[PDB]
Amino acid sequence: TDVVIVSAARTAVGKFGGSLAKIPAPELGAVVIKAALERAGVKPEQVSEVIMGQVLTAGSGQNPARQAAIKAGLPAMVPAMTINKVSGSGLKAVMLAANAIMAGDAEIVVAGGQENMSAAPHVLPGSRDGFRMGDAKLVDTMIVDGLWDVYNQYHMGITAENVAKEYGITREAQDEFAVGSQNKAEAAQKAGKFDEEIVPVLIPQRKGDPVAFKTDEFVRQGATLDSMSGLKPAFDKAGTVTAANASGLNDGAAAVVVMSAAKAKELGLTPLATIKSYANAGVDPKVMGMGPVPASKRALSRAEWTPQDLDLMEINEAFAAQALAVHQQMGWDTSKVNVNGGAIAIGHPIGASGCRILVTLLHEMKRRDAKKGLASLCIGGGMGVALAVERK
Amino acid sequence: TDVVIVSAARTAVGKFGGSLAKIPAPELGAVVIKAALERAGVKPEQVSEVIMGQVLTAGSGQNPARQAAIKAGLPAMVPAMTINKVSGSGLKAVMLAANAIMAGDAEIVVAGGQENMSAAPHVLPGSRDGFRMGDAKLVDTMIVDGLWDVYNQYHMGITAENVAKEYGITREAQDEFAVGSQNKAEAAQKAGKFDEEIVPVLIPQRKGDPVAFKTDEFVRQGATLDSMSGLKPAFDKAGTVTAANASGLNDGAAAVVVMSAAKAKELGLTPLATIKSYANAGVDPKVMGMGPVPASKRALSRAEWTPQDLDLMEINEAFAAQALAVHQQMGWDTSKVNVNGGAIAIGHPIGASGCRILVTLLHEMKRRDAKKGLASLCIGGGMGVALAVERK
Amino acid sequence: TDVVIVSAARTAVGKFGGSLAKIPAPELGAVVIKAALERAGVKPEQVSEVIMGQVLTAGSGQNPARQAAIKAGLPAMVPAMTINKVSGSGLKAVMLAANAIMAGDAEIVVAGGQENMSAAPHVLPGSRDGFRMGDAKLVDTMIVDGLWDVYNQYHMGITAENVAKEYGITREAQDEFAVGSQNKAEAAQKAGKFDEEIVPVLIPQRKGDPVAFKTDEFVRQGATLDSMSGLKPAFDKAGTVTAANASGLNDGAAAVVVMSAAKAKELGLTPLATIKSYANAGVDPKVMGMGPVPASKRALSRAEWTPQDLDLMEINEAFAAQALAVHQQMGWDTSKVNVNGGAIAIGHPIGASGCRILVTLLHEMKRRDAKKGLASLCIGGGMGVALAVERK
Amino acid sequence: TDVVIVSAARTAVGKFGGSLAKIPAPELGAVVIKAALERAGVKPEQVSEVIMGQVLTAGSGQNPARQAAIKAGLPAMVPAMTINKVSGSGLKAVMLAANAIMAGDAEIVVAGGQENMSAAPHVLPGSRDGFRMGDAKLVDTMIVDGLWDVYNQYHMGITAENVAKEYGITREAQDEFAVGSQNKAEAAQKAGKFDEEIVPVLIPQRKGDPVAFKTDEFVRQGATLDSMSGLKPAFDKAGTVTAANASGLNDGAAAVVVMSAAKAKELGLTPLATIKSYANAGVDPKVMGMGPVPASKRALSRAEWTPQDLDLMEINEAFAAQALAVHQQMGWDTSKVNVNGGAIAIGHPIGASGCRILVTLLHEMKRRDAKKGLASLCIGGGMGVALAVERK
Repeated sequence: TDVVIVSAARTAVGKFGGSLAKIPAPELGAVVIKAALERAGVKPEQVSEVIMGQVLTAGSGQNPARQAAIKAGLPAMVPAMTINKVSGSGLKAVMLAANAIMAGDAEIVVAGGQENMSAAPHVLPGSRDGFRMGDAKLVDTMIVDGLWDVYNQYHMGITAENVAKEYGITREAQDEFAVGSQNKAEAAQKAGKFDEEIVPVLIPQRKGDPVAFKTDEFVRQGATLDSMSGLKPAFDKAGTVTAANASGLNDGAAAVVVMSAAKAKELGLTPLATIKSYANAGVDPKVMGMGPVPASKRALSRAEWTPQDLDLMEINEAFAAQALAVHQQMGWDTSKVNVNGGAIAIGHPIGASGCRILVTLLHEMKRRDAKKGLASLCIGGGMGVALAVERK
Repeated sequence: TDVVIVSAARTAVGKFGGSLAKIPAPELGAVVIKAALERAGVKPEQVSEVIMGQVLTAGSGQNPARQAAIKAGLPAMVPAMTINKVSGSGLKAVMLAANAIMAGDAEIVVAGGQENMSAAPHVLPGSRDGFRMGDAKLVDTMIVDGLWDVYNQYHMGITAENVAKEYGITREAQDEFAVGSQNKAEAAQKAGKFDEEIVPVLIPQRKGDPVAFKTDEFVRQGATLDSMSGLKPAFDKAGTVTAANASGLNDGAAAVVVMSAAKAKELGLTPLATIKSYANAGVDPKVMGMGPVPASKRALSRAEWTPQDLDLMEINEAFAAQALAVHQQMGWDTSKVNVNGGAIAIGHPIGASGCRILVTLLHEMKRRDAKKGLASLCIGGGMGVALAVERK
Repeated sequence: TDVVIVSAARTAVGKFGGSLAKIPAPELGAVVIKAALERAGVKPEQVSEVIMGQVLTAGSGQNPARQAAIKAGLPAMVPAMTINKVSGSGLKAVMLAANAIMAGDAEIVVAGGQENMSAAPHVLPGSRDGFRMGDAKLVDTMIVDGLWDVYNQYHMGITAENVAKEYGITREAQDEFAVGSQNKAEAAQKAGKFDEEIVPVLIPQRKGDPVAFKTDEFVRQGATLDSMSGLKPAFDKAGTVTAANASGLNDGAAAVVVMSAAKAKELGLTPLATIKSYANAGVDPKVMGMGPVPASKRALSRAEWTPQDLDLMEINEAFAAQALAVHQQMGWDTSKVNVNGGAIAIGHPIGASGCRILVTLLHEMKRRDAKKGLASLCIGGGMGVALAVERK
Repeated sequence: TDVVIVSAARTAVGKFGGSLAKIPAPELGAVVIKAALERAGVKPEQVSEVIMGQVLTAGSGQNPARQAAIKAGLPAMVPAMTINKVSGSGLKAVMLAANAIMAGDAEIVVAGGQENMSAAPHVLPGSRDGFRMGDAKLVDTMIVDGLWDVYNQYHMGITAENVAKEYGITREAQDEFAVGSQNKAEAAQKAGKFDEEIVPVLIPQRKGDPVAFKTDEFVRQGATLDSMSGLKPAFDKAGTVTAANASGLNDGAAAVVVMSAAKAKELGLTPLATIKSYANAGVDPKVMGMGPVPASKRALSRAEWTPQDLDLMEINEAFAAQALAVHQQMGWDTSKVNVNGGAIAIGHPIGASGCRILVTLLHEMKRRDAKKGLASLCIGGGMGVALAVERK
C-alpha cells in the first residue's frame, strides 16, 4: 500500500526565552494537529492515531502526545503515543505512521513533533534518598536529556568537533555555511515562502486579547561573515564550533496527516506527496552528526534513487560542522539543500525538527514543482533518519 | 507474511526502594535485551531495531532505549527508540515492532519496556527563569508523569473508584480478587513456574560478591481476606480502593524478540508463538481502567476469534476494581486469566508491565499447551492495548 | 564615659535586582568600613572591633562581619562579629559599640550593617533526610528570615494592616505620607544633601571601566498622590498597604566610627555627635510597627528629653501605616522627621537600615546645626530600638 | 560595678542525626533559657534582654534568639538579639551581656547559644535570577557557614593541619589527647558530674509520652589508643587530623543568667561566680586554632592573674592539634584543663559551645571549691574569646 501525506503545518519557531516560552509543548502540538487536520479536510473523528515526538518531558504530565491530541479537540476514542528518538523524533513519528498504515493497523495518522526547550526544568537526582553531607547538583534536563552524550559524557558540540577534525571541516567553512543558512532564510521570509506553512499561535496577554505569533523570530537579518568570524569557540577553546555556526535552542511544533493512497481517493483528497522510502541508521556516538549519511543512503537504496536524482533536500543543521561533512560524504548538489535556510537560522526545537523540515520540504517542492525530495537528521547517541517523498 | 515471537525474558520485579532501587531503568532493559537475544539464538549484529518503553525519563539521559541497547551489547549500527504510552508502553513496543516487520521496514526487533519507579526524581518547574519572590515547588516526577490524570487532575486510583462505581465492583469482590492474585502468585513461586522466564540481576554489595536478584519480592505469601478487610481506602474516605487491592510502585523490565516467520525459518529458529492480531483503543480518561475492553474486542475481531476461543489470558491488574470490570464486560472464563497471579502480587513497573505480562503469558502457554492467548492493559489518560498470540 | 561618633558613611541604596544586586553584602560593608575610617582619620590597626548587622546570611560564608572587615583592609588582629536583630541590626550594632566602650572593653569600634536582599537564595528544608513522595517546598530565605512573622505565620505587611486597623490609618493617609517621603527625598537629591554621606560603589561593566553607583535609585521622581492611588494592596487583598506605601526590598550598607570622647580628644578628632542615650523595647509581634513608641519613650526618658526637645528625627518607614501610627502616638512635630525622605523613597536594606538612617540623621543635623536628634526603627517579631544623639 | 552569674544550664549534646535532630535550635534555646531562669529564681518578666548565639540560620525564621525567648515563656516585652561569632558565639554572648550591665543598659540578661547542625539545610544560590542554561549547585549550609574558611577557601580541618605543622604537634600526640578526652568524659559521666548542669529535652515519641534526652550521647565509652591509631587522615593525605582527634557535628544549647552583684543582692540570690574579666583577639585565619592564646593572655592581663593563678580551665577542643598547641604556648597545668573531658568526646554544637564549656566550668568549680577559672575558644576566620570568673 502506497502511503501519502495529505497536509502539513508548523508553528513559527520561537527563540529561547521568546514568544513561545510560556506555551507548553502539548499546546503547541495541538495547534499543528488541529491545523493539519483542517487543511487536509479530515474531521477529528476520522483519525486512527496520533504519534508526537517530544524529547524533554520531565514534569510534562502523562503522555504529552495524548495531551496535544485532546487539546486539539480530538475525541477520547483516538489513541496517542509519545516517542523519543531525540532530534529524529519528529520524522520518526511519520515513519511509524507509515508502518502502521502499511500493516493495516491504522487508516489515518497525525504525526509530528513538539518541543518547548525554554520551559525545560532542572532535576534533583537522588532527591528521595536525601543528601547527608556536602554539595548536590541540580541537573539541567534540557542538557542531560537533549544535548549530552551518555556514552562519552560530553556535549553534542564536542561530537561536532570530532566530526570537524575527522572530516577536515574548517572554522571558515562552517562560518560560510552558517551565513548561507541565515541569508537563505532571510530571503525566503521576505519572499513570503513561509507564509503558507506557518500556523499562528495565540499568545495570552496580561491585558486585552491574545496576539498571534507567526514569524520565525530566530532568523538573523543582514547576517554577515564578519559577524561570525570574531566569536570564540563554545565547547573547546581551540575548537571551531560557535553559537553562530550551530543551531539554537528553540520552541515549536510541526504535524502532517498521513493515510493510504486509497483512503485519500475515497475521501476525495489531493495528496501533497507520496512517501517513497525511509530508513534509520546507527553510527558511533562520538560522530553522531554523520547519522544522515548511512540513513540517507539506505532510504535512497530503498527508493531506487541516487543522490543525483533528488530535486530538493532538507538536511537538519544541528552544527555546520556535521552538515558540511554530510554533504561531502553524500556528493549531492548542495544548491538544492535547505534552499530556504535551515536550523542555524530558523532554530531547532529538538523533538519537532524532524517534522518541521519535512513541512518546509513539502511546501517548497510544490512551489518549484520538484518531484523527488528527501529529509534527513542526525541524532544524539549516534543515529540518523531519512525519509524520501515523491510528487507525480 | 506473518510475525513471530522467538523469545521472551523478564527481570524479577522489585518493590519500591527494594533490590532494584539503585539500578537505572536502561540497565534493567539491557539485562532483558541481552537475555532475550541469547535465548532466541540471535547475534547482536542481526538486530534491526530496539524499541523500549520507559515512562519516567527525567534526567535519564539521551534516549533511554539506546542506552539499554548499548548496555546490552548491541553495536552502534543498531538504532533504538523510546516510547511512552504509559502502562501500555511495553506491549505497544511489540505492536510497533510488528508493524515494522509487516511493512518491511525491519527484520529482527527487540521490543519491550523498562522502569525504575524508585529512582524517579523530583523536578523544579521554572528553574530556568528563577523565582523572584516567593516559595517554589519541587514536584515528584513519578506522580506527575506516571500516576496523575492530566485532564481531571487526580490520581489513577480515583479512575479506579469511578470504574468500581460504574460497574458495581465491591470492596469485598476487589479484596477476594487481590487475595486470589497473591495465592496464585505464591503457588507459582513455590512451583518454580517463573524459573524459566526470569533473568537474574546482579546487585553490587557493600562488600563481597554481587547477589543474584531473581524472585518477585512484592508477592505476599499466605495472604488472606482478613489481611485486607480492615485496611482504609487509599484515595478516598468513602472509596473501595486500598493499597492491598491495587498494585504497587515497582521496578523491572521485560523484552521479546520479534521477526518475520520467514526470517525465523532462515535462521533455523523455532518461534514461541505467532502474533495473531493487536489493537489499541481510547476511552474517557475518567474510566481508563476499561481500555482493555474495546482494545481486546478489536484485537479479537481482527483475529476472527471469540472471547470463548481463548485458552489463556494476561490482563494487567493495575487495580482490582478495573480488572474485575473488564472481566465482567468481556464475559470470558476468569479461571484462564492471570493463572500465575497478576500485578497486585508481582508488581507494576509502568513502562515494562505490558511486555512483562506477555512474557509470563508465553511461558505458561507452552507449559499448558495453550493455543490461543491474549495480553491486554489499561493506560492512564484513557486508552487500552491488546495483543493476541497463537501456537501451533 | 561619653561616647562619640566620629564619622559616618553609607552606600547609595540599590533597587531590588538593581545596581548592587551582584555585590555580596560583605563587599558592601567593606566599602563603608573603609570610608568611615578614612573620614575619621583612624588607621585600620587602631580599631578594636567591628560589629556589623546582617539578617540574610544563608550561604554567605563564616561571619559576614569579619568578611567585611578583612575586605576593607583591616588586619586579622581586629576581631569582628555579625549580629541579627532584623531591621534593628544596624542601630543595635552602634548600641553594642557604645556598651563596649563604656565598659572599657573596646576603644574604637566600627559599627553598622550590610544587606543584599537581591542575592538571598532559596533554601531546601529537610534536604538531609530526602523526600519520600509528593511535592516538596523551596523556601525563599528573604521572606522566611526577613519578612515573615514566626509567631503568627504571616508577612510583616499584615502586621502593618493590623496597625492601620488599630490606629485608624486610612489608605489615603498612607498614600499622602508616601508622597511626602518621595517628594522630600527628590528635593534632597536635587539639592545635593546626600552628597557628603554617600560613598560610591564601583560596578564592573561588560565593556570598559567600572561605573560609580552613588545615587539612591529607588527614589520615585515627580511622585504625586495619583502615582500612589493606582496600586492594589500587596499583602492583604482587602487591606490598605501597597508596594507604593511600604518600603522596598533593597541592597546597601552603612557604618559609623565610635569611640570615647577622651579618645577622640587624644587623636584630635572633632566628633559629629555624642551618643546621649539608647534603648530597646518589645511589643506584641502582631503590631511590631509600634515598637518605636516604647523604645523612643525609653530613650528620651534616659536622655531627660521630651519629644518636643527634639530638633530632628529619623524614624524608619517600613510601612506608611506604622510610621503614621507612631507619629500619632508620640505627638512630636512631623516636619522634623525624615526631612530628606525615608525608606519608602530611599529603600530598606534590612540589616543596614538602622545605621543608614543614623548616617542620614547625623549629616542633616550637621547641615542645619540641629542639636538634639533621635533615630528609631520597628523590628519584626515585636521590637523597637531608639538612639538619641546630641551636638554641642 | 561588678557583674555576676547567678545560674547556668545546658542540654545534653546530641550526635549528628541523633536525639535532637528534629528539634529546631530555638527550641533547644528555649529549654535552657527557661531552666536557667528557674535555677536562678528570676522572674521572666524582669529580664532586660536575651542574647543567643546561633551560626546556622538558613530558613530558621526571624531572629532565632527571640524565637527561643518566646518559646521559653518570656513575655513579648523582653527584647532578644541573635549573634554570630562562629564558635565564639556562645561565650561572646556572655561578654555582651557583661558589657551591657556595666554600661547601665541592662540589669538582668540571659545569654548563651544554640545550634542544630543536623537540621542545617541546603541552599540554592542564584535561585532568584534562575539558571538559564547549565547545572546549579545545592550548597550545604553547615559546611559553608560553619566549617569553611572564606579567605583560604578550605575546611577548618586544614587550619588544624597548619597549626600542627607550625607548633610540631604530631598525630601520636593528637591521638593520646583524644583518648584522654574520651576517658575523662566517660569518667565524669559515670561519676554523675554532668547531672546537675544538664536539663532534659523531652523527645516526642510515635506513641505515648515523650522520652527525656539527658546524656551526652557522642562520648565514646571504652575508647583506646588502638581504636584511633589506624584511622586515615580526614583532610590531608600527609596530615595528622582524623575524625577521632577532632570534634563532631553536634546539636545543643546552653545559657547563663547574668546581672549586677547589686541586683542579685537585692533579689536575695546567691551568685555562682563573678565575671573577673574577658577579652577577644584576632589572628591569621590560616591558624585560627591559636585564637585562645592572645585572648586568654589578654583576659588574664585584665584580671591581673598569671596562668599559674588558675584553678580550672575549659579550653574548647575543636581539634586536638589546636588544643595541644594552645597548651604548649600558655604553659599552664593541663591537669586542670577540661578535667571532665571536652569537645572531642562531648561534641561541638558551634553556636552553643562557648556557653556550654562555661556551664561545665562553673559546675565543676563549685564541686572543687575552685576560686579562679577561665574559659576560652578558637573561632573560624581567625579569632579567639576568653572569659575569667572568680568565686570567693
